[PDB]
Amino acid sequence: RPYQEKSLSKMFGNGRARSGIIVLPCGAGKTLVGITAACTIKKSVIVLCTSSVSVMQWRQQFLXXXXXXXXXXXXXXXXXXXXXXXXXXLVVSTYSMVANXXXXXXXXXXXXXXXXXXXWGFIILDEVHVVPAAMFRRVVSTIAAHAKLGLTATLVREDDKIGDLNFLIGPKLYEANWMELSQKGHIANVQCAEVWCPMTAEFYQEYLRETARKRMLLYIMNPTKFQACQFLIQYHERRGDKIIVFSDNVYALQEYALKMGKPFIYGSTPQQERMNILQNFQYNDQINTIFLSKVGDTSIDLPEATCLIQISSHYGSRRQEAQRLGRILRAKRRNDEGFNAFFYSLVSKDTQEMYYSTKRQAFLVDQGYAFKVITHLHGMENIPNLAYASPRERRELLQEVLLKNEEA
DNA sequence: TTGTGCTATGATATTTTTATGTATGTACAACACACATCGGCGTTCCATAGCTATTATATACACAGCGTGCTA
Repeated sequence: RPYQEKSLSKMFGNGRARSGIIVLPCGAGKTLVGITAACTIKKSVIVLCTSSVSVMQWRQQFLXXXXXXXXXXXXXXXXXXXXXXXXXXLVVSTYSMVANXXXXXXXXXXXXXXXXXXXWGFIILDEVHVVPAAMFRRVVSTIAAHAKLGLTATLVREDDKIGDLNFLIGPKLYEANWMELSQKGHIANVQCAEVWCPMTAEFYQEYLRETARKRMLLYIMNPTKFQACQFLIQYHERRGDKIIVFSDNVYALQEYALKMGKPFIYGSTPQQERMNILQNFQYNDQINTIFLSKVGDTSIDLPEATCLIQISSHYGSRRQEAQRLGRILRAKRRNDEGFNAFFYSLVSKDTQEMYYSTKRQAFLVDQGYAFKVITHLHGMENIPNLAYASPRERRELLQEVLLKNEEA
């Protein structure tokens, strides 16, 4: 990819003594850039990752290059260990395993052999936006190499600590514009859209009488959000496109999941059921609407479903939802003549959550994506299958929300 | 004088996910007495070769049955 050689030209310029951060999309090949840099340096390279799936991907890249089984390419994890050799090495480690404090499973010595014997020379950190934390400062404080590299896709955080990475690892060298990359490769056009649904009177006065995170249980459970949600679901099913529903709250995800009758993936869920739901979403055309929480978004991103719906949200964590949204957008690439990606933000008027979703839309403006407002698409008035459209169901839902407030 | 409001820290309240020690399900073999071993056939069809009854005649000998005399 041209931008990858545009990033490698900086390494080809000076050669020795260099450190910086390279911003590349998730769908791009930053791991290939790490492989090329590993071929240019030829030394013990350590790749800092947070999940085993990324370790398996880096191992697959090592297989795409050459060798992995002979005593040279090592693997560090809490399950097994593998030997290494000087002058050339490729190993992937976990942040929580290298960090620690005093808990030990007779494996911290195996890491202190890679760090004690001084077999290093190249540092690779996956997702640098997570570095602003004490454990990563300890990791950097326990390592020292000749060349450092930071592979990440985003860096927008409101912790005011992203600027420290300019001296902890190095200043950002190349930031690729996702619009020009969309022109190089169709990574699904980004259509940002907020749905403005009216707010009922009872949920408005009860919403004002509530506060903190409890008023979210009155912002999400609005009947017009169920009507507009069903209208968007039936609309996308009529267009023949799969639907992914995001929710920062597990309770709302279970409510919409059970009321819509679709599979759901949330916390404390068996992994076999998660894999079954994933296979049903990949193969079965009857399941075109999945309800995914943060566990289903951080662990895996699927290239299907051009329809992304956002209902639940948390205060301040708008940039993280923009990063996950960006992961689902960049995950969809196949060079199509159309390829229209639709992001809907179900927001209710006069609520305290839309005013942060606007900050998320500001993050979506900083990336160059297109944003437009949507009050209501004509067609919901012709859907007799809408729930909570009658005053009876609205009063019953009001009583259910009041009971939910009495439980919390 | 006493009550009320913002900066900042202090503490208090949520959320996701790594491995870990204990629990649960499932193998394995296996220990040492409990026990074991040892000894100083019936039934039917076809080709085969022997084997059945008879006599003309002499000789002599034994065996079973019948016709006639005597007396009680």
